[PDB]
Amino acid sequence: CQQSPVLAGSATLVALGALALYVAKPSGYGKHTEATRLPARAAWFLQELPSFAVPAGILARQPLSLFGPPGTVLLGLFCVHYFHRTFVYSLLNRGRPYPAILILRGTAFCTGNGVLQGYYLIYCAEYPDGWYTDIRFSLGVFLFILGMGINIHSDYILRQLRKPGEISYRIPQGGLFTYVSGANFLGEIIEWIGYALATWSLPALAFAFFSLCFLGLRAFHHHRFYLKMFEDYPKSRKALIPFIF
Ligand SMILES: CCCCCCCC/C=C\CCCCCCCC(=O)OC[C@H](O)CO
Repeated sequence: CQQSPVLAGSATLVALGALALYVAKPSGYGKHTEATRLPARAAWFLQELPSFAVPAGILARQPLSLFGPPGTVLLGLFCVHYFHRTFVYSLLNRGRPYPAILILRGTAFCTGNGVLQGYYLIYCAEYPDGWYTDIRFSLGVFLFILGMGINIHSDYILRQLRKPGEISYRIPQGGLFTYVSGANFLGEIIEWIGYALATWSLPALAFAFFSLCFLGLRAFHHHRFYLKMFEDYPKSRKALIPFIF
């Protein structure tokens, strides 16, 4: 198990997070983005696919027994998330046309990240014997399914705000959106923090930190957008963290 490529992957993954904050301006593929584009369903399909296929391939070489290592089962949860993100979320996506340029970078991210998380958990990660009863797992797994529930529940609420083909932004109403503008982001952030907690691993903590930086900035700009574009937007709402930010 080479420890040098691992520390480097977590470094870039963190440096990326820092870089996204330095630019301050959003990644520009949704709201603040206004023949160089392609359908968003195909875009997010291609972008997020590596973060599924690579861990799926890594898993496919391991024995089939749930009565086995914790690092494998956790990698399965990573695979379960990006299965939804690719084949369910992305293929049902109702977003505007996506910039072709960003796909290769988005794909590059999900490739390296998929390699990092998958390689570490199998070849590097080492867990004690009573991990499934440990508070880090029992809470970490809890936070994971909690955040995923929130992330998917909110992405669906957002999806039902449009008919396919529509170019429009309506005020997101419904569960947990009543408190924060970026409810789906809140969920995903909760999801990876718990994931880092359940794996107790450096590269997972890094990806969680990136997601916090990226989606946390994305949430803020979304919050800005609503306050800028809707005179009757609920002013009790916050950007990301309820009653705080
Ligand atoms: C020996 C342990 C010393 C450090 C104790 C820290 C306790 C957790 C405190 C804050 C993190 C909470 C939010 C993030 C969830 C935890 C994931 C994590 O940090 O795991 C990395 C692990 O420590 C790599 O050895």
